Amino acid sequence: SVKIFSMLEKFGQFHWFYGISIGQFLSCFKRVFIKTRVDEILWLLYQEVYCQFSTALDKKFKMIMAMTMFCLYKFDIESEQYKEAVLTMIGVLSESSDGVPKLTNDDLRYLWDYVTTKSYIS
Repeated sequence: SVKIFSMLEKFGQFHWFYGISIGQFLSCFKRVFIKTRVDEILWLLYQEVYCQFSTALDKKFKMIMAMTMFCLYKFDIESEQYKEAVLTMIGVLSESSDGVPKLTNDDLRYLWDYVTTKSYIS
């Protein structure tokens, strides 16, 4: 929760409209319960906070938020090879680091097929 709030504070730092308040975040966390268990609360938290604070951002920041929240979840939950592969693929999207990823699950194969065929938007 504090990592997400720091992310949203950075979004509010970039533009005056994208600001975030602590009351809104706690209202969203209340709505999480209004609408392996701790991981289920964590997943519901991510889904609700994305569906709540995605509408306050434009297209580019929608993509930024979705990508970095998926990165946060998959990095904290899953293994190190997954993390390294995702950073290398985000880098080759960013054209700052160039290099093929190491094959392990299945979704990374689909992302690799999307990016090798130059389907950036996909």
